[PDB]
This record gives sequence, C-alpha cells and structure tokens, in this order.
Amino acid sequence: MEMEKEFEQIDKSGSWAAIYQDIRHEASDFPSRVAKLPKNKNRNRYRDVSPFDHSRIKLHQEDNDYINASLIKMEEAQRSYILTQGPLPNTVGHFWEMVWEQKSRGVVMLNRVMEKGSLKCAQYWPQKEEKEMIFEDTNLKLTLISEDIKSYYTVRQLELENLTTQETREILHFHYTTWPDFGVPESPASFLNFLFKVRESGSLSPEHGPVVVHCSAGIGRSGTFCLADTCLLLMDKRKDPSSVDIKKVLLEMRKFRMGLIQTADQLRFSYLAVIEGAKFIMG
Ligand SMILES: Oc1ccc(CNCc2cccs2)cc1
Repeated sequence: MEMEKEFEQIDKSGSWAAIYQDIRHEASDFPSRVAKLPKNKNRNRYRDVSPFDHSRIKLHQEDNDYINASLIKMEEAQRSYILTQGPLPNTVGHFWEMVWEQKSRGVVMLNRVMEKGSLKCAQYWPQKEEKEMIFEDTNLKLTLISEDIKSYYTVRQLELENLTTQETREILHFHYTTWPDFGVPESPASFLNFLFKVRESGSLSPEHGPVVVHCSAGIGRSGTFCLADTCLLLMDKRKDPSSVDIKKVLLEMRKFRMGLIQTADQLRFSYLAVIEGAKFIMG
C-alpha cells in the first residue's frame, strides 16, 4: 500500500501495536559473540543491546578492538550510518578513536545528558573554549571552537587532534535537545528541520566517512533518524515514490543492528515524519 493511506488505515483501526510486533517477529537474528565476552561487560550500557559480529565497528587496536557500534550500509539509497550507544565514562576515548579512524565529519546526538533524573550518557565534549579535553588512553585532544544554540537544537564546531601525528580535523556536533522525556514529539516539524540541517552540512555525504549517530541505547531515536533520512532519499531517487515501503526499509536496517525503533509510537512517528517531509521536498 501507499504510505499516507496505510497510515490513516492503521490509525482508524488502532493496530500500531500489531504492526510493530510483526516487525519484531520478522527481524533478523545474527550472533553478537564479541559483545558478550566477559572482558567487554563495562563497554556495554545495556545487556540486551549488542552489535552483531558481522557489522560491528572495530577499533584499530590490538589489545581490545570492541565498541558497541554498528555500520548500517544502505545499498540502493547509497547512504551509510554508524549507530552507537551514548558513551560511558570508560568508553569516551574509544568513541573519539572511532570518529577519527572512520573519517566521520559529523556526530548526531538525540538525547540530553540527563533525562528522567538519571544519566543517559557521559559529558563527552568540552563546554568551554578554554577547557579542552585530553583522552590519554587513545591519545586524542578535543577542543570546543564555537557553539550556536537554537530553540530545538544546538550545533557545535569541534577540533579533534591526533596527538601521535599532530593531524587535526574539524568535527560538527549536531545536538537535538528537545525530544520529550516520555513519548515522541507531537509534530515532526522540528525533527525534520534538524535532519535537513545535518544534510546541508555535508556530514551525510560520500566524500566523508559515515556519520556517527547516538541516543542512549543507539536503537530508538537513532533508528528514527536514519529510517526517515533513507526513506526520503529513496523517494527522490525512484520513478515511483509511492513504492517506498517503510516497513521493508526498517527490516533491511535491522539486518545491521538489532532493535531499531523501540516502540509502536516511534514507528508511527517515523511514518509521520516521512509523510510530512515528502511534501516539503517538492510541493
Ligand atoms: O562500568 C560499567 C559496568 C557495568 C555496565 C553495564 N553492563 C551491562 C551488562 C551486563 C551483562 C552484560 S552487559 C556498564 C559499565
């Protein structure tokens, strides 16, 4: 079926939970043996969210190459994304090592450091120009260059220096700051505006390594971001845009990382975002 009318049909029939459970039943299951080794327990935020072995990002280290991060490679759309958990106190250095080694330009953050009165990730970037951060375990230095605070999101320019070679790179930090503590946003308008700002920066483009996107677990909000992006891109590429099937795209992405889209409300919000976005792209 088309999307917008399949949408109204699920709303009128109240069957979002049944649609979402079908997806869960049909999703791929692949091994995640490296994630479950005992030496990696303090490298995982949640015991039930692990990268698959076949698609995990490896750190260029011989001691321990493990990080909870996955490469989502979308062949027809010609987009790649790295989806990862919010860094932990003992993995902030690994996180920036990955950014460096994979040649990423942008980092997309979809959560606040504290939500619901608890910490959802470490404070992994510097908050003042004159107070830079050094990660001694991976030999990197990180500096805040500028910060632009808007009503729904903040964009930061950061400098990452490989202290071993003295090479430097500019990294863009795109921080969506208004996702509600419970549920999903009522309108997709500010989320779509945020996506378009990431796009306009060049961070999603083939001349750079994959964008790094995270929330707390790296599967819910993060899944919504890459699912909406890929579906809108496919609608631009194909002769028949109504042929884009959002459930099939999601099942394809779940071949690369488990659990993408965590609730039926997130599924519905993804439909809403793609539907509204497809009208703005044209007309
Ligand atoms: O330092 C840390 C200590 C524990 C955790 C949480 N680990 C959850 C897991 C339990 C079993 C497998 S994975 C994170 C950091």
